[PDB]
Amino acid sequence: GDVEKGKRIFIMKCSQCHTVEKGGKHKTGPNLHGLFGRKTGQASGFTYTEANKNKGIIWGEDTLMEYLENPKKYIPGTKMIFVGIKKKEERADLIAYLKKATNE
Ligand code: HEC
Ligand SMILES: [Cl-]
Ligand SMILES: [Cl-]
Repeated sequence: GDVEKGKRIFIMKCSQCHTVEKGGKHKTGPNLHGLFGRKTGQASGFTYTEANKNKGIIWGEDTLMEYLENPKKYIPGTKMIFVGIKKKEERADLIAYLKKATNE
């Protein structure tokens, strides 16, 4: 995906509730640093729903592609009230940005 396009998508659609940098603050949603390769519900210091803790998947490109299309379909009962991104290329670009930004 296109990291530069994905950053803009993140800012427009996600930054209201999320940070990505190491040591970044929790907002309505958790800081996302270290997301890839981690089970759901594991950001340090954030209180998740039981639903997000129970999901028991590992975040990576494929599981994010699915989640971000329709969050409540993937994790029923989640407190992330976000409609989703319908277009696959936009999800891919966002996820490429996340893969970079949450790993530095
Ligand atoms: C507020 C209105 C949000 C917006 C907009 C987005 N997210 Fe979110 N997210 C939010 C909350 C409250 C939570 C916790 C959910 C719970 O049920 O406890 C989350 C969670 C995520 C997760 C899962 C994190 C984990 O399991 O550690 C991810 C991967 C995530 N959010 C990503 C994300 C992205 C990329 C967004 C823009 C497209 C986005 N969220 C919007 C709140 C909100
Ligand atoms: Cl709960
Ligand atoms: Cl991956």
